[PDB]
Amino acid sequence: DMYIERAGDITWEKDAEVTGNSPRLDVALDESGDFSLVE
Amino acid sequence: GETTDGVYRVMTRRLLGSTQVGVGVMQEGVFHTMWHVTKGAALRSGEGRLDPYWGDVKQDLVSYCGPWKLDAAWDGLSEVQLLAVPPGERAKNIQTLPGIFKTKDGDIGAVALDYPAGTSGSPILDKCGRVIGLYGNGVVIKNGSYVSAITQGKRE
Ligand SMILES: COc1cc(COc2cncnc2)nc(N2CCNCC2)n1
Repeated sequence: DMYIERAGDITWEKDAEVTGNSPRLDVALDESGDFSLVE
Repeated sequence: GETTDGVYRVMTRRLLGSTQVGVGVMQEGVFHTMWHVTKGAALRSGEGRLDPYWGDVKQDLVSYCGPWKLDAAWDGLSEVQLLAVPPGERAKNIQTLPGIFKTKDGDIGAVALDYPAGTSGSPILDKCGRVIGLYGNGVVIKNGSYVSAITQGKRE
């Protein structure tokens, strides 16, 4: 049996930690909802 | 139960200890998460029970108590925040510029941020604070790093 606990409000936080790159990827999506790399 | 808008951990006791299998978003009294997190299973909130209302394994989405409510979209330009909610750790905003998933059916936003699996269902935000989709379905790239789609459902 799964259960939920509240973890915070949904808000934009000014001066949040800004990281991560921005890559363009070619992908397929199967019937099972699993994405895969099309190279 | 607690039906307050905001972001929630999804926990099980079926393993060792309490374990965070994923994350979700309560809005308009509907709970939104990813299908692989709950597998369609019912949820408990205090003594409250949440029953699944809509899901699609292919979109990897599921709503509880009502139809999918979150209709906001990435505009294609602006940065966004992953409101990440990792196992055993405090909700943390991470601002990022999404990349792109190019598919035979069209282009979706992608977010390159690597967090434990139990973070699946953490929401992604536009600057006005609206949820434009959920982090936690996507792909592992050359490097070994993980890239997630911005997965959004359709509102009726
Ligand atoms: C596409 O996003 C993910 C990530 C993960 C967990 O892998 C991670 C590895 N390293 C860091 N963080 C996470 N599982 C799933 N799924 C969903 C669909 N199959 C069932 C598990 N999706």
